[PDB]
Amino acid sequence: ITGVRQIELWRRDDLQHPRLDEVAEEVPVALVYNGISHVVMMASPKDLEYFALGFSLSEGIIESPRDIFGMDVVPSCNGLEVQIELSSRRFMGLKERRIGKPVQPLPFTQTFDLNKLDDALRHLNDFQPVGQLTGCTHAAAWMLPSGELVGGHEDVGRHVALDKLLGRRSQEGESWQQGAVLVSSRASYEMVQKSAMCGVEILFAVSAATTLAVEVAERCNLTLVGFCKPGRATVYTHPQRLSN
Amino acid sequence: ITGVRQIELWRRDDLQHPRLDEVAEEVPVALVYNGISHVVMMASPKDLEYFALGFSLSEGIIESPRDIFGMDVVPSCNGLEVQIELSSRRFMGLKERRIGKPVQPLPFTQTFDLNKLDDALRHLNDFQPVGQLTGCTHAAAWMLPSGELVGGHEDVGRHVALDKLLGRRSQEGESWQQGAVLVSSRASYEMVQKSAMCGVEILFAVSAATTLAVEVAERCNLTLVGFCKPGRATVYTHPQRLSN
Ligand SMILES: Nc1nc2c(ncn2[C@@H]2O[C@H](COP(=O)(O)OP(=O)(O)O)[C@@H](O)[C@H]2O)c(=O)[nH]1
Ligand SMILES: Nc1nc2c(ncn2[C@@H]2O[C@H](COP(=O)(O)OP(=O)(O)O)[C@@H](O)[C@H]2O)c(=O)[nH]1
Repeated sequence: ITGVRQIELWRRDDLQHPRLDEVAEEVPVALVYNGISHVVMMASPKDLEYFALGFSLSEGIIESPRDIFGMDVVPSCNGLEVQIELSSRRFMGLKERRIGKPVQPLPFTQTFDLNKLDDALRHLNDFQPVGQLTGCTHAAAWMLPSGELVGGHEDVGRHVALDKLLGRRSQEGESWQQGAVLVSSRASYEMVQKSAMCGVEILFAVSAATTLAVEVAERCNLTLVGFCKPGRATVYTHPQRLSN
Repeated sequence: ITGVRQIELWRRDDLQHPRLDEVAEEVPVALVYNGISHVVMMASPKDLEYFALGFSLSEGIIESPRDIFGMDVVPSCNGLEVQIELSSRRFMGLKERRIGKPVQPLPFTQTFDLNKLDDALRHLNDFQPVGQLTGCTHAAAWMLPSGELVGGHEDVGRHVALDKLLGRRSQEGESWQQGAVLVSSRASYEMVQKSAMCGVEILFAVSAATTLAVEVAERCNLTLVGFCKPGRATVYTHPQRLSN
């Protein structure tokens, strides 16, 4: 199963007999826009096309996925590269800025009944096969106003995991939209910045948030909920969008 | 209390009456070597001198803390900068490489009785005042062969937290050394790379590790233990150094 490796190790009790357990892969991945290596991110070695797409929108390197005319995932020395053919307009924009594109306040369009949230919380797992085996993954899911988790993606690192989902949803155009993002991690200012960039109005994080995170969500008109556990949830910003 | 902010929010049950809770600060900090901004890292707004030092050794920007002739922490727009005066030799080395210094296999010098570990596990908390209040911190502690936690530092992000401890220990010269590092997080390849750089032979991580992490620890002769919880611990590499 992709992302997982069977490794030899020792339990604290038996330093003389090695055992096997599954460990999660963490390959370095490089996003290469028109030959220029923009970033190397450690990632689970799957859903890289989605990651590449997601990351492009997230960081505001593109406005549309139509801004990309090619994507090939290639092996390298360290690990993997996603070779991305990019609009001259957007490439120059990236060269120039040398992310930081502007965020821009969100509209109020989305609603969410917090009663539908618990069920979604119990199903985040369904998108972490390696997390399940391994304990080393985070996931990011898209949840419709219904509460239904339409799809989701895991990763060794929470941001890459979010980027992948953002990429996913970027490709499910229309039928998705609406809804919210569910994330297994803590919510960091960059996570909310990315979400907002991609038109996400509500973000549910399973753990804590930072001062800066909530401050950013205020100026973005993004609705930030943290400590989302079955029976709990704490909203830091723009509660206007949620019901009981 | 530094690092903490009292913020207004809403519990899932009461979207009409705001309450207060403590949230953790996440200021952007820039490490500025001789006027050149090398990195911006999000961090808890304390122990920045230690962070700056730690990070320098970690990344191999310096060999000794004697390589630094000045450190001033200054406020800015985003947040904070640590202005670092650096050896011409080491500065040029950093300019040139434009981390990646060589790691170099560790010697076998350290031992640890896993029986002394549980107690240390119960005391990691003692180094997260904001973690305690907030749930948003990670910590990195130095544990002597004794099992005694001599000191420790928390942060919003695990790496910065480790860097801070590495900085700390870099300043406790001699009396520390020996021992091991205890970390509240998952162990990532960069965490082990940093530790090794600073002469740490044993690393205890409270959570999972990645394929790459353990692979790196093999070539570094670093002893990597993960899933360290009271009564548990799982060693991925060089068990030679530990007893039962
Ligand atoms: N393969 C494997 N998985 C583990 C082991 N120990 C724990 N896990 C899984 O990984 C997760 C550990 O995450 P942890 O650091 O304990 O955070 P926590 O789950 O919130 O306590 C757990 O949810 C377990 O399902 C282990 O020894 N091997
Ligand atoms: N200030 C504050 N702290 C919390 C709240 N909920 C949980 N915490 C603390 O933050 C931690 C939450 O981390 P969590 O994401 O649940 O990981 P876990 O502790 O392994 O389950 C807990 O250890 C709590 O001590 C809250 O609503 N407010």
